Amino acid sequence: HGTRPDLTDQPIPDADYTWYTDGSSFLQEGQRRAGAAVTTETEVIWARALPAGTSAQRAELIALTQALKMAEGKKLNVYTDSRYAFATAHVHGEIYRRRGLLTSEGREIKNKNEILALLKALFLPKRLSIIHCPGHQKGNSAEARGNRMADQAAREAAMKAVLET
Ligand SMILES: CC(C)c1ccc(O)c(=O)c(O)c1
Ligand SMILES: [Mn+2]
Ligand SMILES: [Mn+2]
Repeated sequence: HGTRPDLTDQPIPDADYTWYTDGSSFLQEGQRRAGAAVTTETEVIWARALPAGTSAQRAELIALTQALKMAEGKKLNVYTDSRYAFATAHVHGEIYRRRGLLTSEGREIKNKNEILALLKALFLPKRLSIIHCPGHQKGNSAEARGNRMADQAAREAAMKAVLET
C-alpha cells in the first residue's frame, strides 16, 4: 500500500553496509553488452553480465535492485551515479505504479519490470538510504572511489562475459 516511508536520500551513520552500484552498456563485437555491479570501496560484492541489448539505465536499475536484495534485514547506504535510477527509486516508480502504468501494455514507460522489481526490493532492507553522487569523479573521496570501483566492476562483468565464449 504505497512506497517505503522511511527511504532517505542521505547517508545513515549506523549503516551495516555502504555500497555502490553501476550499470554499463556498450557495443562490443557488433553487439550491445551490458553489466551490473554492487561493490564496496575496496571489494566487489556482486557483478554480472546482462542480456544483450540491455540499456545503461536498465543496468543501473538491476544493480540497485540487487544491492537491495542482498541488503535484506540489514541497514544499507547505497550510492548511485544515475539520476535516472535515483529519481525512479525516490519518485517516478511509485507514481507510475499507482497510476497503473507499470502493468499496462503501454511502452511509453521504459524498464517497467525492473521498476516493479525495485519497488518490491525497497522493502527488504531494515533501514535504507539511496544516495546520488555524480559518477566518474576526479575526487579522491571514498564515494568517488566507490563509484569508480562499481563502474569498473560492471564493465569487467560485461567484457569478461563476451570473451569467455
Ligand atoms: C557515457 C556516460 C555519460 C555514462 C553515463 C551513464 C553512467 O551511469 C555510467 O556509469 C557510465 O559510466 C557513464
Ligand atoms: Mn552509472
Ligand atoms: Mn559507469
